Amino acid sequence: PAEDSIKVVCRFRPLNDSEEKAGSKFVVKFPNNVEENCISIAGKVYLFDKVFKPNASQEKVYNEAAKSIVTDVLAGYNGTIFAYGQTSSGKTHTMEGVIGDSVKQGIIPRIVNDIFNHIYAMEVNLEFHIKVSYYEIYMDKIRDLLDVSKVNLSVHEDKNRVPYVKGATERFVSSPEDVFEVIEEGKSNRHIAVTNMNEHSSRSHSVFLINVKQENLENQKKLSGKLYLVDLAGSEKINKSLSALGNVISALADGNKTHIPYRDSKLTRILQESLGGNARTTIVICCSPASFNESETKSTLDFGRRAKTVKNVVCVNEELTAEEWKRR
Amino acid sequence: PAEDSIKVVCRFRPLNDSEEKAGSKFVVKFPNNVEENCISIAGKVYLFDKVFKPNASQEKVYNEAAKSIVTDVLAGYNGTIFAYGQTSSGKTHTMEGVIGDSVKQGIIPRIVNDIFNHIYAMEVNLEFHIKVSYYEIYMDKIRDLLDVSKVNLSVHEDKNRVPYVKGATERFVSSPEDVFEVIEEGKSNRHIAVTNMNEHSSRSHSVFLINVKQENLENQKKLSGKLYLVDLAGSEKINKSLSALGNVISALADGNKTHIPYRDSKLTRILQESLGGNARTTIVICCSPASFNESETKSTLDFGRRAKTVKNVVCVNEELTAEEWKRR
Amino acid sequence: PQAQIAKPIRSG
Ligand SMILES: Nc1ncnc2c1ncn2[C@@H]1O[C@H](COP(=O)(O)OP(=O)(O)O)[C@@H](O)[C@H]1O
Ligand SMILES: Nc1ncnc2c1ncn2[C@@H]1O[C@H](COP(=O)(O)OP(=O)(O)O)[C@@H](O)[C@H]1O
Ligand SMILES: [Mg+2]
Ligand SMILES: [Mg+2]
Repeated sequence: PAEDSIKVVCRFRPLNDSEEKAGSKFVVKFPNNVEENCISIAGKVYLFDKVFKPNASQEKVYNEAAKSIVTDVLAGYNGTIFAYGQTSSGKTHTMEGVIGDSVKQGIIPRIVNDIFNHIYAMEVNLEFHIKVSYYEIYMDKIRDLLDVSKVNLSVHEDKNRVPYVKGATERFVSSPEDVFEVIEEGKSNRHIAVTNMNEHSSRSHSVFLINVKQENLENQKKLSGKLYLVDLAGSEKINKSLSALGNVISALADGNKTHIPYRDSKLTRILQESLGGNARTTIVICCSPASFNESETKSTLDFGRRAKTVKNVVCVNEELTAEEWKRR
Repeated sequence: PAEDSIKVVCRFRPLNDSEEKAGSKFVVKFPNNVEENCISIAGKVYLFDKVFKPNASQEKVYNEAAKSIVTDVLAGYNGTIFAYGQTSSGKTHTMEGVIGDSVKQGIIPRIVNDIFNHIYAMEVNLEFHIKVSYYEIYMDKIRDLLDVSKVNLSVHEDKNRVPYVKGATERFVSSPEDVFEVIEEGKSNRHIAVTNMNEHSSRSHSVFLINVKQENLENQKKLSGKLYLVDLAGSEKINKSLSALGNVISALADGNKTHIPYRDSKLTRILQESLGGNARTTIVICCSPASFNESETKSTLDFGRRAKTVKNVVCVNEELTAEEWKRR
Repeated sequence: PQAQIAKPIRSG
């Protein structure tokens, strides 16, 4: 009813030059006539909410993995998309892609443009308040990417109740241009004290948060929805927060333990609602098709298959003004 | 207590070339040792909240007529300043001056810069929502200066209750630069269908509205204050809305009539709160010192002397969230 | 009738 499976979508990228050079074969198949929902490796078939082949465009991935999320956030649901997989499998290409390229822009910039296109096309007399945060998690410590003096931030939980990173910048935005400025500022700050971004980004989690509140000016109905967009550290062997993420999924998936270890990492505390709580969650598992990476691919697929059995329980986040509470 | 006299401040400009050319004398005196609060003409002394001589700078006028208003609006009071006087007496120079000139910028741009300087210097964890409207009233009809298709707008009164111009643009601003862009857009639109601005601006009322809401993030206290900044049509003989403005002041000043004719014009309906209601109001009466204009100067002074006896009753405009109403 | 985006500004 309000009961919502975590969606899991699987994306294979093309075999690349280091793979071919090392003599890798393409070891994965895609059964046809089954809605593009299947992938087979070494004889074993997995079923996901969507499987994307190496040729799938960014627009196709967006239209299937992500689009519904902007419509949901604009209706007052929390939304979360994260990308998971071994380093070099395609997580950043999926989550960010090449910003500003019409073909190769990833999920985040498309989501940003779509939020504002939808708002501009609404007739209803609505007022939107949008703010974004952008931070990194590395070795279980949080660095604010929009304010270099805010390092080692803490995770807290608010009134009613819901976690938050206390002290994290919250930047108001009112056009897609304002958002992309914020993203550029974040990316640039991420380079402070980092000698090799390729290696450092492969070992830390990049968290982009869009908080969208709305007030309906005709009936005073207030709705809010948080959109978490996360590019995770590589899943290869085994980042301590990723162990925690797997233990969380494993516990919710077994469903037979009183204690879900959300507190085992700041990442899983921040994603607590996304993992078995009040958000519509999509995980993009990213995979190489190369024989060389087959065992890592199989762990990725097995992670996604377990997550796909977790159930979230979601509702519209409605707040009441006075008139409801007033009249009582 | 909450009982607040309409402040009246009187500003004389220098004798100008057309005045000297026509053989005007300087016919006004300023008694010293009485706090600069007096002006005498033909033997008759008037007392105001401040009198400014022809040499008074824009900064001096602002520091006395206006500054307190930004502090008030930021504390949740409504604030209104209007300029009144015969064409060529100094109303536009007072209200707007030369925008961008550090010496000659008038009350509006100083108010704009000050609002944002105060916000930036607050420590309290506060969130401000600021929107501006800019419209003209000509022959008792309202034209929106920020949206050329919105002509002939109506005056309505809201829930709790308070008038408003229905349909008037409301532009969100979040820096002084955004405000001055809006002002430039307004000024430029005002020229549509006007063949001579000097004559047309002398016969219409220019209304600049800054609406400032704030939410205190620690205690959920919500405050709001409207700032009306109005440059009126010339007071010479006798714009129908100015007759209405005088009849309103005359009625509140006599205090002995059940019916204050606020509805006699859209101007006095919009200013209803400013005239005997819930706002801190300052009127700048602007006057020429020239013998040639003496009879018009005396009407202006007599208007200001009557307005200065009107009492406003003001309070902080506090709104309650849920927690107050919730718990009951 | 149009959807508007607010432009709040902080202190703290
Ligand atoms: N579907 C794809 N099509 C083409 N190139 C891709 C695809 N996915 C990833 N790439 C490229 O492969 C390399 C590794 O991808 P990246 O997204 O950086 O991996 P990760 O972020 O998971 O380490 C990057 O150069 C990226 O451009
Ligand atoms: N205090 C002053 N000092 C110098 N010049 C002034 C002063 N007040 C008005 N002026 C000038 O006198 C002229 C008429 O003033 P303006 O403000 O346009 O009059 P109004 O708007 O009342 O018709 C304008 O050129 C203005 O620059
Ligand atoms: Mg990456
Ligand atoms: Mg003028």
